[PDB]
Amino acid sequence: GSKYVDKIHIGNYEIDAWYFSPFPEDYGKQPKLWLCEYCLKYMKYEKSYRFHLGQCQWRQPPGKEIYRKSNISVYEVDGKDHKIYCQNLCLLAKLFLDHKTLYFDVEPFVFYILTEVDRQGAHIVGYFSKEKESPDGNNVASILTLPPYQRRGYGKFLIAFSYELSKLESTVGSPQKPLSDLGKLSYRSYWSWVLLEILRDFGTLSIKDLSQMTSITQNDIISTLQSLNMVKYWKGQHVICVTPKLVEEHLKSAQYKKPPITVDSVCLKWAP
Ligand SMILES: [Cl-]
Ligand SMILES: [Cl-]
Ligand code: NA
Ligand code: NA
Ligand SMILES: [Zn+2]
Repeated sequence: GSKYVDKIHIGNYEIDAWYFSPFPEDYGKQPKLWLCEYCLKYMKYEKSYRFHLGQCQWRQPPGKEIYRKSNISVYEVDGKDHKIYCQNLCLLAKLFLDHKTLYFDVEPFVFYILTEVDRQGAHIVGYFSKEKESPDGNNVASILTLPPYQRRGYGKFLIAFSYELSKLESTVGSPQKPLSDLGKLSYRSYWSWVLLEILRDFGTLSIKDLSQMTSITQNDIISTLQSLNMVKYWKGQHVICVTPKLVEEHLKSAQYKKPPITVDSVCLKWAP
């Protein structure tokens, strides 16, 4: 019986762990792990953390700042160019994801770090990772908002951002399964809101059209429309069955209302 990491201190926050994460044994044995909020170095003792805070020069994530809108910034970090950082980030994320798979061999991934910026620097709020090439068309590998930031719109921002990447690449995608319970709700909310706003405005459109407009897969569009009861089935084909008033009725609900923070595509500066 060797103790696991059960508590971290990061920035001004203390956060209890939700799941096993494979930090080295000597690190799990300690009462609390201490993480630099910028370089994500993990440390055993308050004294080595205090020393690091006074020495570390990083005040943002590494990689490229590919989105900036007011005090929200997203940083793109290649797992091959910044392997230790990405390894730390994965260890941190495994404390709050049950089924996240890889931690150490991060070269196949790009990581998108969501930050909230103030005078002291750019503070990590959440992330998603993404396979550089995905056979099964997963535009998200793992995705996480850190607990003290959850249920405030940051998770839907991440989801939206991942689809804006997909729209840029002219592809559709879907997050890797399994999702967390919070993950399923956040995706169902985002999918529903995106589709309802399109159907509210819009010439008529097919399932394949909505897929082309949103980068949401047809299967994810279909299952969203079924849960909203806005699709008919006619001899093996799903057909959109939109009553223009029930669309409005759905948009006044809390589960499918607009997310408070939205990705302004103009502020996204990206390319292959
Ligand atoms: Cl907590
Ligand atoms: Cl959210
Ligand atoms: Na933070
Ligand atoms: Na989007
Ligand atoms: Zn540091």
